[PDB]
Amino acid sequence: AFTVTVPKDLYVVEYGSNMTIECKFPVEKQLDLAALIVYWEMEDKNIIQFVHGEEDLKVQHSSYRQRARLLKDQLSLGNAALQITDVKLQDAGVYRCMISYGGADYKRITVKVNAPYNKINQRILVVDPVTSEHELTCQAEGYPKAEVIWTSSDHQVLSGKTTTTNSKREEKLFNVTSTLRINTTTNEIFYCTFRRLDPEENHTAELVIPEL
Amino acid sequence: HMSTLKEVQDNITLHEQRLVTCRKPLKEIERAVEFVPVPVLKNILQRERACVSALETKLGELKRELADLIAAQKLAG
Repeated sequence: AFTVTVPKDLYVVEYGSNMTIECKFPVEKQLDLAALIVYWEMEDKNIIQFVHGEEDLKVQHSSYRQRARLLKDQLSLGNAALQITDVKLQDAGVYRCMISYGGADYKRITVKVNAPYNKINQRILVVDPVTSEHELTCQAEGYPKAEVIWTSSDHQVLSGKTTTTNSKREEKLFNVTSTLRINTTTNEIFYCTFRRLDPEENHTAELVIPEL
Repeated sequence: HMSTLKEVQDNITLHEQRLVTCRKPLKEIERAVEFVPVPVLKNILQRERACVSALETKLGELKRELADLIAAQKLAG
């Protein structure tokens, strides 16, 4: 008869990314759009209500207007693909999909959102061109809190200061900023590592001293 | 006088034509699907009840007008 298949019960998603969680169901040659109902939901928030070949917007929860969308073209392949744009921490939880086509069935999907320190912004300035002292800076946004380990091109630890605040563009993301002020010359390579826990993630940017 | 009654009477029929169109979305699902998911059912009846109570309020204020106009043409004649 009718069964709903989940290719993967768990989706691990990175922050600020797209996501396409998929629910499958049997289809025969063509589709009967009239007899199909697709419904997505998470924590009893209505996300998708697809009836009679068109999504029912009036029911869709407000916090998903313009970020949730079902892909019609996939339905002809027996795939109810829910797509969310710019994934946030608030999108983590348990998602339910309920499909009605002839018979019916529902399935659950879990979503966990990484908040990694992928994007690292670096700035190199010249404190005193006489002593050739520079000011190296690294900053990134992630969760949970992280520390910065300044290592040379010779894999040796240098000391810096780490200021750790909360994000403004987003809610609880920690903004970690570290600064190096070391006398150095042109073409010298340095590294700033972003070590955070839960789980152990190391992310390192490379800063090369320019000339003049 | 008689055209004023005629303008309200075919405005109450329109609204009774609007009341029937409010349970319409559900009947067009029972026509097409054979198993209605509970959350999709649970929400539709709430919209179908949000309208019907609202449309039944309107009929009270229209069926009251005709009685007023009927009373007016009893004081006159």
